[PDB]
Amino acid sequence: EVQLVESGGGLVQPGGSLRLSCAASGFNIKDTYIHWVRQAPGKGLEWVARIYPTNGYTRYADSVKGRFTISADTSKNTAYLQMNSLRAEDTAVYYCSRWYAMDYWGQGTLVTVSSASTKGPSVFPLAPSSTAALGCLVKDYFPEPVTVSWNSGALTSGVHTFPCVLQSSGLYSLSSVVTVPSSSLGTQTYICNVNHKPSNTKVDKKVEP
Amino acid sequence: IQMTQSPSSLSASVGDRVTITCRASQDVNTAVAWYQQKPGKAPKLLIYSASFLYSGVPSRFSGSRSGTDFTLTISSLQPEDFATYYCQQHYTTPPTFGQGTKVEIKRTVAAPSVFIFPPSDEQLKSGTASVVCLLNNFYPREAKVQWKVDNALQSGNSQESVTEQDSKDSTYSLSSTLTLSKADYEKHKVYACEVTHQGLSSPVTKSFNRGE
Ligand SMILES: [Co+2]
Ligand SMILES: [Co+2]
Repeated sequence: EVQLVESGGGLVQPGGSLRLSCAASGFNIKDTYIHWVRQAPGKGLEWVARIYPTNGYTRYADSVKGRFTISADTSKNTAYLQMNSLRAEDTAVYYCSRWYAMDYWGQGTLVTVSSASTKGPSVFPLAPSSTAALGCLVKDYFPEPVTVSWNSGALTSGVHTFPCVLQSSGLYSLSSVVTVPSSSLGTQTYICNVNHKPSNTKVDKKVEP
Repeated sequence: IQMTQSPSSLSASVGDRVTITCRASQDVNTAVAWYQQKPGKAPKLLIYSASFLYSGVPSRFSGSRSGTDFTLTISSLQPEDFATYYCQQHYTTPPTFGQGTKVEIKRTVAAPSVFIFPPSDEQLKSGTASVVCLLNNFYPREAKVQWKVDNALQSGNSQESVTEQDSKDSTYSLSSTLTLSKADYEKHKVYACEVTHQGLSSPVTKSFNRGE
């Protein structure tokens, strides 16, 4: 099995620095070229840098020239990407990939450049009345990601977890609901599992009618 | 080198034929690839060197060339193919991607079922009240959601959010959230949400009164 995993990344103050690592399994990076490709949320993919680990030659992009640095360590089979003077423009999901067409990618890491401090979410219940609907309200939080599951993963049908929406406070919010029969309201218990890693906040809320 | 992709948006039914064109500003030779990307996720290689199918993807996808015009064609469409498709050249650094082509699965009109959620008692203690309107498994995406606090049409205090097309019934779901200060929320009784949709003969209104 061959895979790539990226680590590092998160909330960064503008002008700050942050380093990303992409580790490789199932192949040697010295045999191929390693690419870093980023994508701002819903904005398309923009190539950043490339390295050929066996010789160390590094090719960058003009939108990153100077303040970014991409390196490799052929002994540890991981490639690196050091980013200085980070700007809000640099906020994106940063991917890692190999060559010659780029075939196998990584899940990516979130690099957020903002002056907003990390804030955990407040979780509120959306209860049904009188099929019936119920859900949870993930209130002001920063930065993303946020995992929402239902009944620790048991409830999966009829669930709709909406994307984040930026609020006027500069913080995010989202709602997650589920379509359930009205007969199940009294008998069955519904709990949503909210997971915000950046603030290390884990809240499970029992939605009661 | 700049790559240009047409059409930027697309909406074709299951089993239809889809063709996506990618213009090269300069010579890129056959050094192009076609990718597919689900929401978030990671791009998946589809075609390499403008013609060759990747090992693992069905032969429904195909790629061809007409000079600097590279077209990816889908013979038979499936509802599992809602994604954005990219074309990338690798002749010269920097490798340039296309602008993206979001394809949507087309289906029959389905009216939305509507629910309204009063603010929670926990949020009221915080000092903010949020009223949520939920539009359930509808098509097409186009919908109008309006709020009427005490029969007064609101403006600019609502935020909306829509899910991606469902992988089962090819429907979208929408959430409209009305965020007010707890003080104003404790000022008015009748909170209503009005939905107009192509599948609704008349605009449905779901509402609640404080103190229910
Ligand atoms: Co649903
Ligand atoms: Co040029």
